[PDB]
Amino acid sequence: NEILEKLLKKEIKPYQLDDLVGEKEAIELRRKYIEKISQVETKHIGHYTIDEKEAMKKNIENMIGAVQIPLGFAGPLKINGKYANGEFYVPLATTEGALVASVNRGCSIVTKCGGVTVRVIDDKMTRAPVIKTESVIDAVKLKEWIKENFQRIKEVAESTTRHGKLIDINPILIVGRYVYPRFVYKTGDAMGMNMVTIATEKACNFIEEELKKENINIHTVALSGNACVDKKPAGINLIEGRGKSIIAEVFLKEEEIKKYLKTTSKAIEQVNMYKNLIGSAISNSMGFNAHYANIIGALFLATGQDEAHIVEGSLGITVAECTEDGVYFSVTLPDVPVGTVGGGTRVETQKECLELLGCHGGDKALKFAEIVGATVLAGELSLIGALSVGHLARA
Amino acid sequence: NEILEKLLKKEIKPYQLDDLVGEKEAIELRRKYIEKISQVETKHIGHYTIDEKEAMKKNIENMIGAVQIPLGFAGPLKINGKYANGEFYVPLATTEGALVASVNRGCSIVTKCGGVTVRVIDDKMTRAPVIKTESVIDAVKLKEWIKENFQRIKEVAESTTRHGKLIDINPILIVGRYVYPRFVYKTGDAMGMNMVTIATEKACNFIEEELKKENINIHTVALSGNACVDKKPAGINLIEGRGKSIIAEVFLKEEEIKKYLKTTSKAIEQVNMYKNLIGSAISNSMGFNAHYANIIGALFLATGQDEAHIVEGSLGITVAECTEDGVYFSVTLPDVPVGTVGGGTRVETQKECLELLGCHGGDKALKFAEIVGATVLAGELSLIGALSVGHLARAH
Amino acid sequence: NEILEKLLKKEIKPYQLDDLVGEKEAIELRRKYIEKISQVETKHIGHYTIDEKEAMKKNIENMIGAVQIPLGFAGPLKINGKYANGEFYVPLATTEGALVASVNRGCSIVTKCGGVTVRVIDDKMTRAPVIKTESVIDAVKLKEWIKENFQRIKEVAESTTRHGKLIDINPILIVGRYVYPRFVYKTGDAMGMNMVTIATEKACNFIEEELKKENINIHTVALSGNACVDKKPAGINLIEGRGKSIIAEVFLKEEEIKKYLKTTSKAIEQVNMYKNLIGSAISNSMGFNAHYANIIGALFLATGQDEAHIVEGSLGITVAECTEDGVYFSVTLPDVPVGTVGGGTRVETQKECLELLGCHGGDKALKFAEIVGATVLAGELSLIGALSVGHLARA
Amino acid sequence: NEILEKLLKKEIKPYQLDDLVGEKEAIELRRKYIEKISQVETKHIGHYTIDEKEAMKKNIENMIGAVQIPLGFAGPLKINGKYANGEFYVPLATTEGALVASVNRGCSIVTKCGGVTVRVIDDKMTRAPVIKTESVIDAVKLKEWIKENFQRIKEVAESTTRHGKLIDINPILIVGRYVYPRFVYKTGDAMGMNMVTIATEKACNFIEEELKKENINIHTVALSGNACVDKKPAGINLIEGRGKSIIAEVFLKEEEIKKYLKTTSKAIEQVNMYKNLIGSAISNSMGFNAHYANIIGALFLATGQDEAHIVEGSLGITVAECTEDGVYFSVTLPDVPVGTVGGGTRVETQKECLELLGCHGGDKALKFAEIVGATVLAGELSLIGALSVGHLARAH
Ligand SMILES: [Cl-]
Ligand SMILES: [Cl-]
Ligand code: NA
Ligand code: NA
Repeated sequence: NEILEKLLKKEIKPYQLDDLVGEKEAIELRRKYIEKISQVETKHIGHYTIDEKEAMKKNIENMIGAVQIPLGFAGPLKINGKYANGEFYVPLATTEGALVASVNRGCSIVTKCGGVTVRVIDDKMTRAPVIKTESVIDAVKLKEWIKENFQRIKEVAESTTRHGKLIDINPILIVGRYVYPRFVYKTGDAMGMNMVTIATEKACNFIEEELKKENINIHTVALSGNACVDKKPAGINLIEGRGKSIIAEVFLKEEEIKKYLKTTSKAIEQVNMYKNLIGSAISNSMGFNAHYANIIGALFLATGQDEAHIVEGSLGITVAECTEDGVYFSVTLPDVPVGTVGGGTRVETQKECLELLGCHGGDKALKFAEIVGATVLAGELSLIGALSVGHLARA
Repeated sequence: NEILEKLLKKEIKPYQLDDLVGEKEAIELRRKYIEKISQVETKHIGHYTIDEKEAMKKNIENMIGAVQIPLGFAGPLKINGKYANGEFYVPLATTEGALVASVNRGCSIVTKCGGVTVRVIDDKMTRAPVIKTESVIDAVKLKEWIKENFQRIKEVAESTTRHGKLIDINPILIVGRYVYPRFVYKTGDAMGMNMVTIATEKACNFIEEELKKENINIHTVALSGNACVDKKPAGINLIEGRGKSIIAEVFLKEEEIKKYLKTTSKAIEQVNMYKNLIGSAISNSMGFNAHYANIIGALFLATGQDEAHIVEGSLGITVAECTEDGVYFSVTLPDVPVGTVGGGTRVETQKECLELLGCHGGDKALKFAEIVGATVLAGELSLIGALSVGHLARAH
Repeated sequence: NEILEKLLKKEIKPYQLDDLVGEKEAIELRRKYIEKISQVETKHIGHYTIDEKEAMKKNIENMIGAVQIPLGFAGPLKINGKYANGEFYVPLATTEGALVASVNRGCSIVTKCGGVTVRVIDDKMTRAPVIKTESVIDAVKLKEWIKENFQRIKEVAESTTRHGKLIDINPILIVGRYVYPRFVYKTGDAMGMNMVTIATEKACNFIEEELKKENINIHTVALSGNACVDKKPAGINLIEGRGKSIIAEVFLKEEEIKKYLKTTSKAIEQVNMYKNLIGSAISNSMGFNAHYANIIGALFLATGQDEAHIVEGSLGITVAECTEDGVYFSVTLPDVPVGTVGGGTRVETQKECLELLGCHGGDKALKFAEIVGATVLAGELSLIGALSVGHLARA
Repeated sequence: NEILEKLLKKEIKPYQLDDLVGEKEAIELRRKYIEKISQVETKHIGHYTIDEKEAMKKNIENMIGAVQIPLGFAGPLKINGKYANGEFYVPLATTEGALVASVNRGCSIVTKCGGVTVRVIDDKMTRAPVIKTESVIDAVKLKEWIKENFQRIKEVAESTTRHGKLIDINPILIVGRYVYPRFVYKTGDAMGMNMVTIATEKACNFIEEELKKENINIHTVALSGNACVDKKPAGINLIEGRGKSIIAEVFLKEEEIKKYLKTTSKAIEQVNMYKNLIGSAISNSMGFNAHYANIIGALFLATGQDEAHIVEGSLGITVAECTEDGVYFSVTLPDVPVGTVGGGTRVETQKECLELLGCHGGDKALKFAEIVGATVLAGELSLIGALSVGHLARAH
């Protein structure tokens, strides 16, 4: 209590508290400190089961408790992938009512029609520093030096990690006398944020020194020059991709569309065109889709992905096309940063959710990516199919 | 146990369980079922203190338990707003290490430099159906009729809601023979997703019948025509706004920048230009900022906003400018859908987090928006200031 | 010749030359001055017929001659518009081979199938200053003051012209403490650039003074704050429109598609979807079309529109849809700044081209807009139809 | 005269005339025809000095005469480039009054402050077909085969041209089962439109046949899949570049800014930020500049570039920054398709304008690009400086 009063008088700050007291009671002191300031008592945030010692060290600061997100599932979901095969029951954490049911309805239709074909198109994590040079003349020299000494930069970056591998520096953007080199890494099963920052920092320190020997002065202004692009919607991510780039598709027969979706293939194609394609074009949107962010969001929260990367997962294009025997229906997500180790996957509830998919640990990120894509297709098909019903009726 | 076997044999579906057995036990049964399919045991997801019966009816389906997100706070954060005044301790739920510490550092620097000036610029929620007409001739007629009969459409829309007010139908986009009317509503303290869908649907039925009397056949293809725009990044939202449009500002003197941020106003201006402005411009990004999505995400999860709306909050522009007396630093977030009742705010842990802000219930959505903007500035200032420190050092 | 030597020694500059000598010989002196510097003789740029006295005063500075652009035509083009009715032969000036022939082929198909239905959706010209305020608090006051005193601002702006009319100030954008008010004008038949700058300048001087009386200090940084948006591709123009917003459409029967286009309606829809819709989405394009800029460009050069406004005319969306009896095919151009008086319409060759359309002078801009839209449809249909042939064959 | 009547009766079409009569008289005949349909007489369009026979074969169809665009110049313009060195007088064809005067003012200010530093950053032309495959499985196979067999595709592509070199196929975009390979060519001094279409078509025929041997069926839907991107504004062009990518720079001392621009370096930086950067950001524009399209347009018309490529040249970013010794000012144009042979450069008046620059013919496209960038900077500097003058005055 004397500590609590020193917190109120601000002789001691909440951040330094963990060294004066145990970490378990550190959470209670912080929880009661902010309760007294706000004049409100809490019952729920203080009741959790995750490991507070490890959470403080890797996942959060100034911990006062935990929030609880309702967890449901959608399934069964038959997937025909390179890494995911069989039927999956997918966990989904959300506070939006009807979202899990919409995906679950999509999973059932897809599974009864043979499952989703899905493939990972690309797999990379990127970091794009901004480097200042004295003039455009140096910016050109800097760019051409990078491209011709890539193997040297690759050894320097890779000496910082047992798990990362630098595969490219492309594109290299120049605006005036500023250079934005997009370092491209393989990250194994980690999402790779921390690894690509450390590998790129050493790479940039090395470039700066090597160029200084050639009488060219540069310096990195910031390791993230907003050309990565990280946690913002960007054309560079839509085009070049980031994280996992995933495509999932199904072919449905006309009789399956009538039986399970209660509609027709031309209606589905019309809805997709008027809404997902034309509607996104005229409002200058980067999401030519209906529901990716919602499905990405629910699956990311359950499995401990970075919540801000829902921004990146909202990019993409749904294609629905009439075929002779029914529809072709596909989702394309060029920008899905996921991982099955590190980050939030270590928090206990999220670990269990990955275990229910068989996707926690090493050699599982590509499997998890394929599940992500199949789940998005299932849910995008459910939503687009339900809209085509109302479309048919009203017409 | 007999039922567990009937689930494995697929005699009964998981969705039908809540009525045969208690909803409390429905959750445990379908968790045993997912455990037996994946052949793995769980220990943590089964712990939940939240009310499962109402969560099943309003927030989730096929519930098996709960995910737990670590919850911290950042503060103190002094805010000079129209609705938020005083020092706030902002709760933040995240799994990303160091994020809360970065915002917590920003809150303290700003607080002892006088607090954050914040204003809500706009407050509205939108729904934009796709309407098919026979031809551009009818599409033009439709647009003009909407503009002419707006008051009547307004009364039909408002008859479905006690809090919703239809204030505009603008812009009204036409592509070929397709019409995308952007209905603009006031929603009170709700985020407004469900209110604007019910109000817009009856309005569209009324437009369709009134036009049929003039022998003009239209029909709504979908109540969401992707011109809203909802849960996607779009120029219409960046320009016209959606949800709350928030702006936060601070003026810092050169002596405060040196003492608290360990840098100068020139370096902060330089970082912001090269990274937030030029960097976003050349990569064709709509987020001319460093950290909005990260901060929005942590606050949205803690307070029960919709997770997919982090997409909308990642839009915006950070401005940092050298002034005679220091630096001017501001964030602009034109597209922040928040609510203090309904949706996920009902979930107990998230409700308590709104209570810690004094932002649960009616007449508090604008207070909450001002807190959101002040927190984003605090963290955006922390990050940019930390980058300008490295910037100066490497220059020397 | 003594003047020529003073030009070489730079005692006198080319700009001040018109007061020392006649304007006719001013052009010859400038032409020979730059010839001597470059050590090349010219024969063509010096042979023209346009009025040099008026061109110097309204269209060009430092004139040395004229460039000649080949002029052809496309037709007949039957148009079913509110202002354009009947068959038109459209002049087109270009240096690209096959462009006029592609449009001419489209005009013939369309005319044999009943002509193009076209309508002007909107008609406005805009100017968006950037105004600096001391703080966001003032920026809000500034915005709310503008909206509540619009009638006062409208009288002030309109006192500068007999032809402009201020119809709106919307949207009003605020970034931090900077305010971007989009002034919206009717301009009659002029494109309106010069009128909206003069009307807006007086409007801003008045706002600045009125706000100063209320103890709020603002000042306009620039009358064009890049939110207009003028001569750049922008979502605000795509969504809110600028200049003329035009939509043209045709319905074609299946037998007409086979007979005149040598293809089918599903092929046309497939080409449009894969190329104009999906291809533009994945490359993050604002032109969901094939050929607008080319057709806009050829028609603008012939009739004296501002060449940089081809940027704005490249925006838009082509929709091609299977119907029970054939196709629906439409073009949407939300951003087409044109005029039938002022600007370049006064240069003699361009005046004649507008006369061939019956579109020079007052009360003709909307007629000309409808012709622009019908011409773009004709050419977009020709190009998309020719691609669907190769598509059918290769499949 | 008898033929004139057969045109009015539609017995013969205008296109068939060039073979029955001389092409010189074909032009006069079909002008009489358009005159008689519109019931109006023309006097000016019938004057042309250009070679009509070759223009009819390479530049135009259904020719009736010529349009005349007023031609001026701006100079002197001192350029410090890799390929352009010395003082240039830049010809500019326009109907917009005051534009040439604005650039002419910029050229003189820069010239006596030391000239424009300019560099060509990149030089390539692109064509991106749409290829349909049966499924994403085959689309992945197709992408990997292209990457694996690039050298063979390169030899097939280069067999169609003496100047074209295929240097890359990147990026290779996949949407569903559709594949958009961006072929990247060197084109010498041509703009490359026609060369990259012929080379890419044979390359695609070769890919299609080689995949058929492995029992994988693909087919090119169109040689231009709108991912090129050609004559539209697109992020892929802003990011990866197309045509010439040009950057021009000047450093100006505070004393030169005061004396020649009548302003200060702070005001220039402020205008550029509020207008070119923030203004373009909030309106979702891809042109973070004031005047590129205007200057590009006048130069493109004078020198015979494609008018529709003004769309591509309007992209880019202007940077103005306070330096210890004055201001740094630069323009970046990542997407400028130019050529010095072929296309419209052949037209006589435009050829003479290239000659006035010493840029007609082979080994001069890079010189011409450097001149383009220096002219855009000169005019962009003139405009922004003129806006900063008004800025300072109204502030006082
Ligand atoms: Cl060099
Ligand atoms: Cl106030
Ligand atoms: Na409740
Ligand atoms: Na020739």
